[PDB]
Amino acid sequence: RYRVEVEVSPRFLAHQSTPDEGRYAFAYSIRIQNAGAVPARLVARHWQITDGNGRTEQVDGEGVVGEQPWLRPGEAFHYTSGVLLETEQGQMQGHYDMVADDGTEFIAPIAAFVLS
Repeated sequence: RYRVEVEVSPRFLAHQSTPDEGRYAFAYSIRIQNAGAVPARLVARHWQITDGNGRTEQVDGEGVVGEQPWLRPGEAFHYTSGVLLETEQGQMQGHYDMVADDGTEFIAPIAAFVLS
């Protein structure tokens, strides 16, 4: 009864980034699709980004970009985000906290993609 698959596609931004000064800019799009039986919404988000040097940065905010979308079964939500990286390579994994209408609590892990 609880299922949510999210897909993210990053892309290098050479026109809006200067890697020569240690400034790499990657833009990624988020695709939240609800595959559970009961409607669910995203109330919180926590990204665990780890760079090629082992150091990692954790970020915690509300549901998504300041909104708590109520994804209904079969429906999906999508928005564009922007993050900056110190190097031209890196791996980012994270999860989304969601809640069913009945109050059941559960998170939606986000697959780990790489940037190059």
